[PDB]
Amino acid sequence: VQLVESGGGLVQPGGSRKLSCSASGFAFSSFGMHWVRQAPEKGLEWVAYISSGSGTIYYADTVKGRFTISRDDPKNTLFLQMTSLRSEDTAMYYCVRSIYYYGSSPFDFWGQGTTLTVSSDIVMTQATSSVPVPGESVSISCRSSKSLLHSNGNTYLYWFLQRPGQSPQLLIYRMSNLASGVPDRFSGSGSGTAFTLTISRLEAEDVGVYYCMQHLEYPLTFGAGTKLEL
Amino acid sequence: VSAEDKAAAERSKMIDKNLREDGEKARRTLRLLLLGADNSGKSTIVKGIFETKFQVDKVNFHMFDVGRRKWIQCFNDVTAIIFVVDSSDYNRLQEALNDFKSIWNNRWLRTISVILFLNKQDLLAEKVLAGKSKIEDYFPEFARYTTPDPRVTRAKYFIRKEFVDISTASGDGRHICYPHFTCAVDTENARRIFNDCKDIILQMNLREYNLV
Amino acid sequence: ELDQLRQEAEQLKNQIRDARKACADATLSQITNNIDPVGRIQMRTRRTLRGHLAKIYAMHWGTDSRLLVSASQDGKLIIWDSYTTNKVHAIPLRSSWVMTCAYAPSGNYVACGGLDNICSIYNLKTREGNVRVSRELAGHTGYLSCCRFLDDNQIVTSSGDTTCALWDIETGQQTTTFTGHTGDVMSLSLAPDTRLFVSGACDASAKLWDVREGMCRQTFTGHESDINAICFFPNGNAFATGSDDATCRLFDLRADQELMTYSHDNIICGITSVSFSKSGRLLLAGYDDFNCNVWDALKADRAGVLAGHDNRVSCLGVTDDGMAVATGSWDSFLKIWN
Amino acid sequence: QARKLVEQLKMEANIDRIKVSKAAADLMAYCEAHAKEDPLLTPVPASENPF
Amino acid sequence: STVHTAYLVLSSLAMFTCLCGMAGNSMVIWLLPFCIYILNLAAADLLFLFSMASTLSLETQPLVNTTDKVHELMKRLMYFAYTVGLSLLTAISTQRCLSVLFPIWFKCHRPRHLSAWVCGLLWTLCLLMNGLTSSFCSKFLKFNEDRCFRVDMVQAALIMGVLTPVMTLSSLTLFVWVRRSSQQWRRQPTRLFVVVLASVLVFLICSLPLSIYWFVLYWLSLPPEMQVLCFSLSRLSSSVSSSANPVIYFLV
Ligand SMILES: COc1ccc(C2(C(=O)N3CCC(Nc4nc5ccccc5c(=O)[nH]4)CC3)CC2)cc1
Repeated sequence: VQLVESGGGLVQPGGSRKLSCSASGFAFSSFGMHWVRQAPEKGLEWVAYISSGSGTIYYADTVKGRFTISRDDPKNTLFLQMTSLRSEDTAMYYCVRSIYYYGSSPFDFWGQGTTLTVSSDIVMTQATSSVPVPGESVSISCRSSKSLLHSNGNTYLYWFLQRPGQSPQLLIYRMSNLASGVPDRFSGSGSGTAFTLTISRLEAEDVGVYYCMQHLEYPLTFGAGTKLEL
Repeated sequence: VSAEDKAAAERSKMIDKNLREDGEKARRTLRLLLLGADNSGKSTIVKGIFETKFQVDKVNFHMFDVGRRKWIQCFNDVTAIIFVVDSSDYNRLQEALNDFKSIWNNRWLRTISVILFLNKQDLLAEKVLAGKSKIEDYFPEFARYTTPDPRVTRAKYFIRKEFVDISTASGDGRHICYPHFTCAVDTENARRIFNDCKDIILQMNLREYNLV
Repeated sequence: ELDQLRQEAEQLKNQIRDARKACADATLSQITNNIDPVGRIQMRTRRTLRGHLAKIYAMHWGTDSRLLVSASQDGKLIIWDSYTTNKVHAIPLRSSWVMTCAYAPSGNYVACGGLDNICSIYNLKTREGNVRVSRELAGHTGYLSCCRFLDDNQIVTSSGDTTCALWDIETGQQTTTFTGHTGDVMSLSLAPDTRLFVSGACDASAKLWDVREGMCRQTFTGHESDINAICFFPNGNAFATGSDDATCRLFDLRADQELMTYSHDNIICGITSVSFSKSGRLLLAGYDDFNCNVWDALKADRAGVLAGHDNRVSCLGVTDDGMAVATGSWDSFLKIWN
Repeated sequence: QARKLVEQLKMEANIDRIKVSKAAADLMAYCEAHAKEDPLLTPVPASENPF
Repeated sequence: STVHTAYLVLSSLAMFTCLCGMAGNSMVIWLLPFCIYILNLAAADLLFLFSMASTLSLETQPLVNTTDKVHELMKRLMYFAYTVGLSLLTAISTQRCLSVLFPIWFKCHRPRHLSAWVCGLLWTLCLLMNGLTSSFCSKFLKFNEDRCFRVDMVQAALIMGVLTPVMTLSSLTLFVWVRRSSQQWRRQPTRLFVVVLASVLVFLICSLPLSIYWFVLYWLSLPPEMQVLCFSLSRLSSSVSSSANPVIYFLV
């Protein structure tokens, strides 16, 4: 599976760029695809969502009106047409695949992004910004403004790892379920408005910045991030 | 409903659309079952399952033969059954009559018509003309049969009469039998199926309106 | 000669009949006489699931009692979310002549088969977001009538070649072949412990097999005609069989003969599906006359009727938690009753 | 051809059998023990029913 | 005088037949391709029969301003439902004709919702035409002599020059084709012949006389002692039509 994002570079404010993510290795037409950006030294922010079949498109309140997302299913490309580019749009633009059915694992593959340099809402609060901790067990907490537990019994918390110089990786979906390929050392628990991701036997190649997301309702809001440094 | 639930609903709607499209495509074709024990020439009428596709007058046809008392329930919705019989052999003709009687009186084929192909009539012509073998030795009631070469006609009409008398006895009019006489070098064997199928579909259409 | 062997067979059959009768002292209808009848059960269609465009032939519940898979002659498997009517997958089959449908206990695989004489195992939880064929199991001579997963690597299939098989999916080979049935094996029920499985064939007999040994432990013979459905009692020490005789029969494995027959003169149609309740007290049976009947398994009394289909009920399953019954018919619809 | 049949019949003639009364009582005891955990027999309240 | 006796007699008969037909049509609606047409014709027949019966019952009294306005509205709904039912009968006849003449097309390449599309189109066109005529011709509304005549003749041309010939021709064509094609299969479907002739005779003898009356009033000066009789007989005949449509179309 491979999502290779293109575009990117320097644009004066007021310009316009089109980012393209080329999908290879998987059935692109069956996947709803997200654009998630990250400021130069800050956290993750959600931009736009296009569903399979292009039926439903959602935009963030920061980029509504001046951003446009489209997909070209035969050519396996996802597009983001950016207009009226501002100085707050300088970021790395990640492309994320998501499929939604009973038991799915959305936000499971993140493409290596492209850098653009232009010169109500649930508030996820991961207060612990940096904790020092190998071979031990450490826990990370995320708090939500409202309860993420839907009446359908599903509580929508997602945990991500962004290792240095690498696209973020899904660890837990719906605060209990481990993603495929994620070692069983991680686990997640909690109730509405209070969550935790405990990792037992912390190892090398398993330290980075951990994020929490709500998929309870749009716009999707990430957490500030918790950095684990040895 | 949650965002995940809404997206699941959208996936379900797309699955419904694709299902409906494929179902319409399947509706544009007609499904036939090819039956016949052996030494009958099933493989050479239209010159686990072997499927033969053909079309006549821009109407798609789709024929299956296997290679029956239990899997015949699967074909309760086919347009017609194509029972092929070797009319040249008389040792195996009563077996063919019992086989046809089993098919006709099956509780699942109570609405399925049969296109009957009394095959290999050139070999029948040779056998009747040469006179080495006699029907009366196998069917006693043939010495007392007169048609309603003359003798070869009497033979073939008699055989078709046995099959149509099996058909007529217990049909009750919900399905009929179309007997055709065929050789192994005949090309007009898809038009026969097509005409019989138009009549079958006319019956089904006139039966959706509770008229026939 | 052959006459001596046939005479020994007749003597042994009479010895079996003598042993079975020496163990028969009180009928189940006679020990169960003094317990309270369950009364009428009122089950109503809670979900009806549109989407199939041909006759539904088989369905299997998942272990979670929420996802189920249905096979139809339109050549598509559909996995349903029963709590929401949604369709999770739509698997297009290479052969539209499908007669069996198995959902693996883990949930990663589904299986189907039919007149193609092949069992196809399908990979649900892959990357790439599509369901692709994992393994095409060939080797049966006749059509596949049933298949049940033992684990993610073992599946037991019954065929119309008068034979059952035990398959290793990774190697794709017949690990154990079960012979002994004269007629087409139509059904198959795995024991709760998965060490034994029972078979029903067109020879009007049922046979109890050992998966580990490949041997027929017992043969249960009381039906006047072919057996279309079969199912263990949840205890695992009994099973029920449905026939074209318009009758269900309950057979014990330890007493080694029939216990109770479920028939009424008002119904003259064959039985196409059989399943049990969680406690085993109810016996859900589907019929050719387009409605299912619930039987007090211990009293041979009709406790209810499930009449909602306008064609014959071809399949019937009860959830592992016993919440719902799902019935599919030839009218392209299947329904969930609670 | 027939030696297989007589061998199977011999393997089936020598099997331990319990009386029908014991089997019936065992099935009845199973049905009585789990009668409280069987939704289709004694319906659960509307809150519990997911359909 | 004498003629009022016939007026009362036929009014009572029309009311009774309209009650029976309203009950039957409601039953047809409750019990529910061809099904869409049957349900739509049942709904239009219910509207027409209710309007007709309660218009008679309203006529049982002298004219009152609100009462006369309700009389007018129900008269317009009556004529509107009449036109819809006639168009739908023509649609059913054409459908049967296509299923006979083009069997494989009907089974394979016919759009699944063509019945819905055609029924909606019939309702819409009938509403447009009937409402236009109601606007141009009513006494409690925007009456206009020349334009009302134009719209009346337009609707007359529609009915008696498309919808009647099409039904008669489709039924006769189905008759002749099934007769041609039944000379081989021995069941010899006399039921089909009976149903076709019954449907066409009911149409031409029970439904059409109302259009015939509205043609005759314009183009043949009639004395009053026969005009009320003509209209009330056409009333009874159309009631018989809208009450016999269920037993003729649904029950068989
Ligand atoms: C043969 O031509 C047909 C044309 C139309 C129909 C129908 C119709 O919708 N009508 C007739 C009744 C009414 N016409 C009418 N004319 C008047 C003339 C002078 C003064 C007042 C009036 C008035 O108040 N009304 C409305 C239109 C379908 C029944 C039937 C046959």
